[PDB]
Amino acid sequence: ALTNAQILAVIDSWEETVGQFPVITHHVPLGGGLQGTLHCYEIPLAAPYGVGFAKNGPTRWQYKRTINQVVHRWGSHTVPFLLEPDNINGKTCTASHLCHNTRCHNPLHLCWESLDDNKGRNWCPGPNGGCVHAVVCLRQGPLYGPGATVAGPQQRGSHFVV
Amino acid sequence: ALTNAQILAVIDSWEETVGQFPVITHHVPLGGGLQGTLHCYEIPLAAPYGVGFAKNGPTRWQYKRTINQVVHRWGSHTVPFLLEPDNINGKTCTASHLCHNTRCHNPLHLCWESLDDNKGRNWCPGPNGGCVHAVVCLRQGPLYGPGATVAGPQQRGSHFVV
DNA sequence: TTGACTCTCTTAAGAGAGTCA
DNA sequence: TTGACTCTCTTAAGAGAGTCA
Ligand SMILES: [Mg+2]
Ligand SMILES: [Mg+2]
Ligand SMILES: [Zn+2]
Ligand SMILES: [Zn+2]
Ligand SMILES: [Zn+2]
Ligand SMILES: [Zn+2]
Repeated sequence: ALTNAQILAVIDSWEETVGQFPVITHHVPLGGGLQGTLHCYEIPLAAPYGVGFAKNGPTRWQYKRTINQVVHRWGSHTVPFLLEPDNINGKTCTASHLCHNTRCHNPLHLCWESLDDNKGRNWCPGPNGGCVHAVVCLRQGPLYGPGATVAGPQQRGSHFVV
Repeated sequence: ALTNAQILAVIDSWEETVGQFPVITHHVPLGGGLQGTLHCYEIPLAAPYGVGFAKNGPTRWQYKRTINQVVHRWGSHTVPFLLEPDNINGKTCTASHLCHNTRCHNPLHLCWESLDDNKGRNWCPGPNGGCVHAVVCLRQGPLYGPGATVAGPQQRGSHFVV
């Protein structure tokens, strides 16, 4: 098995490579009518992506390193968390984009949490709008707001009570 | 079926049948430390479910009627909305449980909205905790809260900024 | 050892359609 | 005509693994 030192070396090589990705400045809602700035380190749209990186899906990538003749591969956003527990409350941990920018690989924009916690950030009011996430959101979720509901609750007769 | 009269007759038959489902009282968090009460009309756990109803999945049902000598079938929660647009901004409209109780078929607990709007209600703070849904939530979402994040954003080196 | 592709899978909110009796 | 089953699919947040040179 890879040793702690070998895992640290994987994380360090990943950081070195991602740190050279184009850094894109994005202005983002924080909640409470305030605007902030996030700096995303974006993997390229097409090959080559960077040493060790390859695309396995439209917005999915993997990082690969060969150590002592054995090929090891990880989801491209999971690398910062290789020294962390991989499950919690019986749920698999997932890499969760605090910046909501799938191509971004900035580890300061990622956290490691259940898929439900991950998804829920899409609707968070944001760090200046009432976020209650213990690991705080960096921005208001892109789907926060009144929504676009086409039809609300309704009955034609009198068979029901709320 | 095709005619407005036929569609109204389908909605009316559905309401009459669902109106005879057992009414189960559920006390629910509203947000803001307040509690409310919902009356869910719950489809049975096993056959028979009611005239026109059959289970297509562990928590999935369909309603069917024979009109013009042909079988017409719908997802069991979609029937209240047969006269509504079936899409919004190019996204499919879905039946969305305001009570977060799949077996419930009370139309006073359903709305018709995109899957994203639907999902997002799982994390809403609720009608007394800051819900901003234009079609208001009936309760705080079951997944609202601080989450259980295992690891937050972090870097080993000095290549990244927020 | 490395790059650039290929494929299918998970989850939990939701769907459509076919086989028998 | 009605009932009770069977199967696979959609979405958008996420995954693992194979092939070839
Ligand atoms: Mg996410
Ligand atoms: Mg729902
Ligand atoms: Zn980012
Ligand atoms: Zn948050
Ligand atoms: Zn209900
Ligand atoms: Zn709400």
